[PDB]
Amino acid sequence: QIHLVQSGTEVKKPGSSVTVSCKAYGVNTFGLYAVNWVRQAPGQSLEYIGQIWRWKSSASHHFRGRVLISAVDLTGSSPPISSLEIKNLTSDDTAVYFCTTTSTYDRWSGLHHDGVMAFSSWGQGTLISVSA
Amino acid sequence: DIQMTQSPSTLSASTGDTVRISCRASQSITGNWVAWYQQRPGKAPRLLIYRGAALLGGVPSRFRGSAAGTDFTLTIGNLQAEDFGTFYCQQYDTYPGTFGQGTKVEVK
Amino acid sequence: NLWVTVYYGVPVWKDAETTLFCASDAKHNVWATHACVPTQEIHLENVTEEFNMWKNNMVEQMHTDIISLWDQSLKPCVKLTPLCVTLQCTNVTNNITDDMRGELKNCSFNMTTELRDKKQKVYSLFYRLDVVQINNKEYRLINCNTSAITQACPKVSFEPIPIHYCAPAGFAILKCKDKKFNGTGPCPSVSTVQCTHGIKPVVSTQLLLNGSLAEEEVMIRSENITNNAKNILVQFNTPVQINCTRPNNNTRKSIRIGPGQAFYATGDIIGDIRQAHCNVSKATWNETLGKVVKQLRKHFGNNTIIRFANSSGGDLEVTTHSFNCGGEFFYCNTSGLFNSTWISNDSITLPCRIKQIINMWQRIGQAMYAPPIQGVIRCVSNITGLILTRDGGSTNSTTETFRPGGGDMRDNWRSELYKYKVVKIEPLGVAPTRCKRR
Amino acid sequence: DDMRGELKNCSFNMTTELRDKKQKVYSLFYRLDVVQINNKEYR
Amino acid sequence: LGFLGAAGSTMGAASMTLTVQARNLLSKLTVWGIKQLQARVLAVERYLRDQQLLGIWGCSGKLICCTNVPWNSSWSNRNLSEIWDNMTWLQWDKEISNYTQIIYGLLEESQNQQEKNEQDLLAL
Amino acid sequence: LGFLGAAGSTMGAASMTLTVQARNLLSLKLTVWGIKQLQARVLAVERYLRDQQLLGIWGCSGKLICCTNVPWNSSWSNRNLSEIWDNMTWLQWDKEISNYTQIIYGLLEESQNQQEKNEQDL
Ligand SMILES: *[C@@H]1O[C@H](CO)[C@@H](O[C@@H]2O[C@H](CO)[C@@H](O[C@@H]3O[C@H](CO[C@H]4O[C@H](CO[C@H]5O[C@H](CO)[C@@H](O)[C@H](O)[C@@H]5O[C@H]5O[C@H](CO)[C@@H](O)[C@H](O)[C@@H]5O)[C@@H](O)[C@H](O[C@H]5O[C@H](CO)[C@@H](O)[C@H](O)[C@@H]5O)[C@@H]4O)[C@@H](O)[C@H](O[C@H]4O[C@H](CO)[C@@H](O)[C@H](O)[C@@H]4O[C@H]4O[C@H](CO)[C@@H](O)[C@H](O)[C@@H]4O[C@H]4O[C@H](CO)[C@@H](O)[C@H](O)[C@@H]4O)[C@@H]3O)[C@H](O)[C@H]2NC(C)=O)[C@H](O)[C@H]1NC(C)=O
Ligand SMILES: *[C@@H]1O[C@H](CO)[C@@H](O[C@@H]2O[C@H](CO)[C@@H](O[C@@H]3O[C@H](CO[C@H]4O[C@H](CO)[C@@H](O)[C@H](O)[C@@H]4O)[C@@H](O)[C@H](O[C@H]4O[C@H](CO)[C@@H](O)[C@H](O)[C@@H]4O)[C@@H]3O)[C@H](O)[C@H]2NC(C)=O)[C@H](O)[C@H]1NC(C)=O
Ligand SMILES: *[C@@H]1O[C@H](CO)[C@@H](O[C@@H]2O[C@H](CO)[C@@H](O[C@@H]3O[C@H](CO)[C@@H](O)[C@H](O)[C@@H]3O)[C@H](O)[C@H]2NC(C)=O)[C@H](O)[C@H]1NC(C)=O
Ligand SMILES: *[C@@H]1O[C@H](CO)[C@@H](O[C@@H]2O[C@H](CO)[C@@H](O[C@@H]3O[C@H](CO)[C@@H](O)[C@H](O)[C@@H]3O)[C@H](O)[C@H]2NC(C)=O)[C@H](O)[C@H]1NC(C)=O
Ligand SMILES: *[C@@H]1O[C@H](CO)[C@@H](O[C@@H]2O[C@H](CO)[C@@H](O)[C@H](O)[C@H]2NC(C)=O)[C@H](O)[C@H]1NC(C)=O
Ligand SMILES: *[C@@H]1O[C@H](CO)[C@@H](O[C@@H]2O[C@H](CO)[C@@H](O)[C@H](O)[C@H]2NC(C)=O)[C@H](O)[C@H]1NC(C)=O
Ligand SMILES: *[C@@H]1O[C@H](CO)[C@@H](O[C@@H]2O[C@H](CO)[C@@H](O)[C@H](O)[C@H]2NC(C)=O)[C@H](O)[C@H]1NC(C)=O
Ligand SMILES: *[C@@H]1O[C@H](CO)[C@@H](O[C@@H]2O[C@H](CO)[C@@H](O)[C@H](O)[C@H]2NC(C)=O)[C@H](O)[C@H]1NC(C)=O
Ligand SMILES: *[C@@H]1O[C@H](CO)[C@@H](O[C@@H]2O[C@H](CO)[C@@H](O)[C@H](O)[C@H]2NC(C)=O)[C@H](O)[C@H]1NC(C)=O
Ligand SMILES: *[C@@H]1O[C@H](CO)[C@@H](O[C@@H]2O[C@H](CO)[C@@H](O)[C@H](O)[C@H]2NC(C)=O)[C@H](O)[C@H]1NC(C)=O
Ligand SMILES: *[C@@H]1O[C@H](CO)[C@@H](O[C@@H]2O[C@H](CO)[C@@H](O)[C@H](O)[C@H]2NC(C)=O)[C@H](O)[C@H]1NC(C)=O
Ligand SMILES: *[C@@H]1O[C@H](CO)[C@@H](O[C@@H]2O[C@H](CO)[C@@H](O)[C@H](O)[C@H]2NC(C)=O)[C@H](O)[C@H]1NC(C)=O
Ligand SMILES: *[C@@H]1O[C@H](CO)[C@@H](O[C@@H]2O[C@H](CO)[C@@H](O)[C@H](O)[C@H]2NC(C)=O)[C@H](O)[C@H]1NC(C)=O
Ligand SMILES: *[C@@H]1O[C@H](CO)[C@@H](O)[C@H](O)[C@H]1NC(C)=O
Ligand SMILES: *[C@@H]1O[C@H](CO)[C@@H](O)[C@H](O)[C@H]1NC(C)=O
Ligand SMILES: *[C@@H]1O[C@H](CO)[C@@H](O)[C@H](O)[C@H]1NC(C)=O
Ligand SMILES: *[C@@H]1O[C@H](CO)[C@@H](O)[C@H](O)[C@H]1NC(C)=O
Ligand SMILES: *[C@@H]1O[C@H](CO)[C@@H](O)[C@H](O)[C@H]1NC(C)=O
Ligand SMILES: *[C@@H]1O[C@H](CO)[C@@H](O)[C@H](O)[C@H]1NC(C)=O
Ligand SMILES: *[C@@H]1O[C@H](CO)[C@@H](O)[C@H](O)[C@H]1NC(C)=O
Ligand SMILES: *[C@@H]1O[C@H](CO)[C@@H](O)[C@H](O)[C@H]1NC(C)=O
Ligand SMILES: *[C@@H]1O[C@H](CO)[C@@H](O)[C@H](O)[C@H]1NC(C)=O
Repeated sequence: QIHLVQSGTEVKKPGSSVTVSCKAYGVNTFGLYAVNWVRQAPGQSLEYIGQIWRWKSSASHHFRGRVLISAVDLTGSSPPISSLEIKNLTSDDTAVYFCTTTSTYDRWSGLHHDGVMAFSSWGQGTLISVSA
Repeated sequence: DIQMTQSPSTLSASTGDTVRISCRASQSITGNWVAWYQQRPGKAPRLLIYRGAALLGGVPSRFRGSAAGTDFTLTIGNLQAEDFGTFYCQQYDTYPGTFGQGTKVEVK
Repeated sequence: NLWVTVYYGVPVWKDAETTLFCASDAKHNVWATHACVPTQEIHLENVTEEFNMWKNNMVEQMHTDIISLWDQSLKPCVKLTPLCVTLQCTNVTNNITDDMRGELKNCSFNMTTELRDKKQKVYSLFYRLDVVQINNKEYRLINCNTSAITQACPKVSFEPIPIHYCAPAGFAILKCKDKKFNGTGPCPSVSTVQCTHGIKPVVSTQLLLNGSLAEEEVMIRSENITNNAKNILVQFNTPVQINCTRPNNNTRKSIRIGPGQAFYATGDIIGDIRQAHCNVSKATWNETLGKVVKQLRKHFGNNTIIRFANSSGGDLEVTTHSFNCGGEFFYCNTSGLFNSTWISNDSITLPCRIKQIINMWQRIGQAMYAPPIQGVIRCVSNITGLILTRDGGSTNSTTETFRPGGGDMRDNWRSELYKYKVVKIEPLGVAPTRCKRR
Repeated sequence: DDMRGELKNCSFNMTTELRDKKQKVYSLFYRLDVVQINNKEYR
Repeated sequence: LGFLGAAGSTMGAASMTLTVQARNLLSKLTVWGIKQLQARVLAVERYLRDQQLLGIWGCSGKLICCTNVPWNSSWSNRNLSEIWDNMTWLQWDKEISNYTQIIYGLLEESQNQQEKNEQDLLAL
Repeated sequence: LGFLGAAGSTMGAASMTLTVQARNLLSLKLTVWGIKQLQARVLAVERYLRDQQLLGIWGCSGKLICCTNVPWNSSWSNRNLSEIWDNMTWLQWDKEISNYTQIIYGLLEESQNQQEKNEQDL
């Protein structure tokens, strides 16, 4: 099937940047798919961070100008890679990040509504704990 | 920005009962743009039901979902020992998407 | 204060499939040209479409149509069923030079006549790959113990005619007009048409002959780039011409094997016995390989060494370049073209052999026998593509070897139907409108 | 004791893939599929 | 514009060229004969299966024909500005794709009641 | 009631469910089962277009209950309006007007005729 792996538990100091990678296995092209990045705080609810669709990456209204999402296509000796960089993180960013894909091939599939969509395949999630 | 309210907060049942979880939005979602997810404690989340009343490949037929105006309900009949976890109702009608609040099902 | 209004003729289309018919403008042919109907493009704005060339249904329908058209002209004429006799073949020598002795044989055999209780001792000339010996030495046909040999029909032609698979009313055909399109993904320039352009059903392996060219650069297409079991299609931007010829005369002789049953064999050769050969330009092939490797280095890296070697081994219709010129099937060695190593007035002559028993479409049980062609055969052709593959490495070096391959006829027709899509029109709609009846 | 003369071991000549060659093969038939012609000859 | 030329416009800008798409919906036993015969049969059947549904509701020869059923607020709560000027035809059919059967059912009994109510009008 | 569910009722109770029967009169090789499907489709087209051509020459195209200006003769039936719709059914009414069906079918053709444009054209 479609299997996705992510990075490990990275501990970072406040003031620097961090970069989380996500490798896919099974997808064909990111033009027929869409990669959404959400998070989940411990003991709280989930939160939608950003997404990349039709080679157009965007974020939410609360993380504008803070995060950066990038993705590349297939390579003959490399899996599909989706990266997300966070710069100038605060002391309230300790969370379990995820990496989701959604197939946007069929127009009448019902899984997507004009850019915003659901999550059909989930990853494992990386724990990021920031402290002084 | 539509705020979702899930009911109940924390409930308990036994092996063989039926669990009904309700979700109430802010506006009136007349297009049935809602989804029900399941996440085990410690494991990865899993999408159960998309578009309110449609199942996914690999989901058993004991789960059922219904939509009526604002109220989206989810019925789980023939409860087993592996369905104890957190359930989420999430809309994707308006940008951006917003999840629910969490509903844990214990055993007693 | 709102009511329902029904609209007829809304531009809404779904994804479906249907049956397409031929359409061409107009000695017979193999493909039915006179059975087709005698033969606009509307640009669309503010609409996108996700195309996928590896999940199309037109390729399988075209393959089934070509298979059904190939087995409709071989039926009503003569079959060569009593030909499986004990041949007596010797060598032929008539001012013949080196490297040709051993490829042609002079055979003699008995054969029935129009009378049931009489025989006739006749003779002919056969090739090396057409006869096998059994233990003067006795010989026999190769496709006798596993297939039945029927003659190719002498009143048809194997010339490719461009046809148009055209959809009926109710459906529509969309076409992506991107110049750098790679067959998979969204296309922001989609236009509707009636049907497609002229597609020539050219049957060839490892060399896309008489195909369609690109617009800007050399295109590389592959399904799974991380797998060593998928073919790689190369589309050039310029054509590379190649001149094939056969210096033999190949006179024909008719033998009557029964009542109304004729058999056309090779008679006597008047002249020299030379090799059939294809000349290809050497100066254009180097810049063609350079423009191929300049686009191929983008998928593997700027620090890669690209080796071009020949085929490893297998069937004769896979490792050798098999094509049809002038009604005769040629099998070229083509080992001198793919021989290079790229680090980060002359002409090449390739000799080709001729076979008379052709097994088409990888079938086991249906053979053929092409008749001899009188005169000198000489043709020209373009090279507008390549079918390559790679082997599995030890994922630690930077050397990649590319070998030519083929055999599957779906890859020869997927390079022409990679931009078209079939949709079904639904013209009904329901709208809210503040209006009442009467 | 009830299948004494039911099966028959038959031998016959038959043509091969070569037109000027023959072959001598055998078979096992039933008594309801062959009739005698006046071992013996059967058809 | 041409055939399917207003596919990217709004619902109010594409409701004026409906006659372009309404006229292109009708037009030895070899391999290319049975396919053409099946294509003609499929085109005739696809024309008849839409003409029958147009003739049941009472729109024989009309494209912007009006009905008498009211629009329920549970189907779409949008106004006339966010439909005829923002949404297109490829999204409106997917917006109410779960409510088309009840509309097609309500469009039949109202026409039947209107036809049976006309019989009590000329009997005076 | 369903398809042909009002066959046992009278003419007054079966003339209200015509929309049920008005939607069920219409809906690859050369083997023995490939030609029968094409024959059935052609017969279903033929048995619908022939019935629809008769309503076009009478001026009742697109109407289920259509009535014209043809006067009902007293020699065709000597019953009232209560012994037909409340007592007789559709299977018994067709047997009585079988000898006067072609006369009504010929009188219905000229009606939608004597109602055409005349000189008003000039
Ligand atoms: C078939 O043919 C098809 C042809 O059409 C073909 O499609 C092509 O596929 C290729 C894939 O190989 C595509 O190439 C890629 O394109 C990506 C597109 O990126 C878009 O988005 C970014 C981001 O935009 C945000 O930021 C800018 C700047 O701030 C703003 O201005 C924007 O508004 C936007 O901001 C919004 O979002 C924010 C949140 O992020 C919000 O906060 C904010 O408020 C806003 O809402 C843009 O910058 C891009 O613009 C660039 O491209 C356009 C193209 O026209 C130019 O005009 C423009 O000038 C820019 O150059 C674009 O819009 C690229 O991201 C991607 O780049 C990667 O690869 C290149 C090398 O090729 C690197 O140089 C680059 O750095 C990226 O690599 C990073 O990521 C990989 C993956 O993990 C890493 O491995 C790598 O190491 C590197 O990571 C490093 O850098 C990171 C920072 O970048 C850092 O965090 C890391 O830690 C690490 O250090 C690449 O170019 C190509 O576009 C397609 N063609 C199209 C669509 O036409 C298809 O594949 C073919 N198929 C097959 C099978 O062959
Ligand atoms: C294109 O061609 C390929 C090659 O045949 C097809 O098959 C895919 O091959 C890739 C190879 O990587 C499969 O990717 C999967 O990656 C997982 C992550 O690997 C990391 O983690 C493991 C430890 O879990 C490390 O050992 C490894 O070094 C990496 O660091 C692997 O875990 C997968 O292996 C097994 O995973 C689970 C068990 O955890 C099993 O369920 C799996 O079946 C598998 O046995 C695997 O290597 C990818 O999954 C393959 N695809 C499929 C469908 O199986 C591609 O499919 C083909 N593309 C298309 C579109 O067909
Ligand atoms: C493909 O290229 C080869 C060579 O690369 C061509 O072979 C050449 O053909 C010419 C003409 O047939 C030969 O010239 C002949 O020379 C003899 C002796 O001088 C003369 O008596 C003849 O009248 C003729 O002029 C030439 O020798 C020969 N070269 C070789 C190396 O064999 C071939 O013709 C090319 N084929 C095509 C289709 O272009
Ligand atoms: C690719 O297309 C070219 C262009 O049509 C094909 O070349 C043509 O091949 C045919 C078949 O041999 C030639 O017809 C023959 O011409 C000779 C000339 O003397 C004539 O005597 C024969 O009776 C027959 O008509 C045709 O002339 C030739 N065209 C040109 C311009 O040379 C080529 O065969 C195609 N490639 C493949 C693989 O089919
Ligand atoms: C609204 O309609 C869509 C499709 O028209 C329904 O989606 C399908 O629901 C069935 C019900 O089990 C599934 O089997 C299918 O897989 C779904 N998808 C498709 C593409 O057919 C959806 O359930 C409907 N919503 C309702 C009835 O509330
Ligand atoms: C193939 O062999 C046959 C004989 O088996 C050759 O036919 C003879 O050719 C010589 C040479 O001219 C004649 O003198 C004889 O009269 C021929 N015999 C018969 C029965 O016709 C034939 O020439 C050989 N073919 C070739 C190309 O050498
Ligand atoms: C064609 O038939 C003739 C007989 O009409 C064959 O000639 C016989 O061949 C056998 C095999 O060696 C000899 O034993 C006989 O002596 C030959 N003559 C006769 C009169 O039977 C001949 O071999 C057959 N084949 C060819 C190629 O000619
Ligand atoms: C293939 O054949 C064509 C013509 O059949 C060749 O084109 C001619 O080549 C000669 C010699 O260079 C020129 O003088 C002519 O002007 C060319 N054109 C024509 C129309 O005759 C072509 O060169 C051949 N290619 C190879 C590789 O031999
Ligand atoms: C196709 O061409 C290659 C390369 O020329 C041939 O490989 C060698 O050819 C030389 C001829 O000078 C022979 O001496 C070698 O023995 C060949 N190497 C082998 C057979 O491994 C190749 O033989 C050609 N193909 C055919 C069928 O002749
Ligand atoms: C081989 O390539 C040449 C060069 O493109 C082709 O010649 C052109 O053919 C097109 C039609 O296919 C004409 O419109 C052009 O005028 C021709 N000349 C040029 C300079 O472009 C040639 O047709 C190709 N061979 C085949 C068989 O298609
Ligand atoms: C082969 O089997 C057949 C059938 O069983 C035998 O035919 C019969 O044999 C019995 C035993 O002697 C006789 O009484 C019958 O009269 C025979 N039937 C006929 C029609 O003749 C036959 O005898 C067996 N042959 C051998 C050699 O054992
Ligand atoms: C098969 O063919 C052989 C020929 O070798 C036949 O054997 C001959 O049979 C006849 C008739 O009984 C005898 O006169 C001959 O002496 C036999 N030998 C030869 C060399 O001709 C045999 O009868 C055939 N049939 C079967 C069933 O074997
Ligand atoms: C039935 O007939 C077969 C022939 O088809 C007999 O098989 C032969 O038996 C002899 C005697 O043992 C062997 O020498 C041969 O090698 C066998 N094979 C052939 C092809 O001749 C068989 O013995 C007969 N009897 C039974 C009971 O099967
Ligand atoms: C006939 O040709 C074969 C194949 O080249 C060769 O082995 C044989 O020696 C030749 N015989 C004669 C007599 O020349
Ligand atoms: C037919 O003969 C050829 C040549 O000897 C051989 O390679 C092949 O295996 C044979 N096939 C069968 C089915 O006996
Ligand atoms: C082939 O032979 C014929 C005679 O049968 C001759 O007229 C013709 O010129 C020959 N072709 C050549 C020599 O190319
Ligand atoms: C590889 O070299 C080409 C040469 O033009 C360059 O454009 C390209 O950016 C290089 N690739 C990388 C990853 O730098
Ligand atoms: C490929 O080239 C090698 C080296 O010349 C040669 O030994 C081999 O026979 C060739 N293979 C084919 C199929 O021609
Ligand atoms: C292949 O290339 C090498 C390197 O130039 C050369 O030595 C060899 O002769 C070539 N082989 C052929 C068959 O052209
Ligand atoms: C496409 O959109 C632009 C602006 O969004 C508009 O001006 C144009 O008319 C549209 N095209 C069509 C065919 O309606
Ligand atoms: C609107 O929908 C409601 C709820 O299904 C239903 O009770 C009511 O009859 C509907 N009204 C109309 C006018 O269709
Ligand atoms: C059949 O006759 C009974 C009278 O016994 C009546 O009540 C019933 O409605 C009739 N059935 C139908 C379908 O009219």
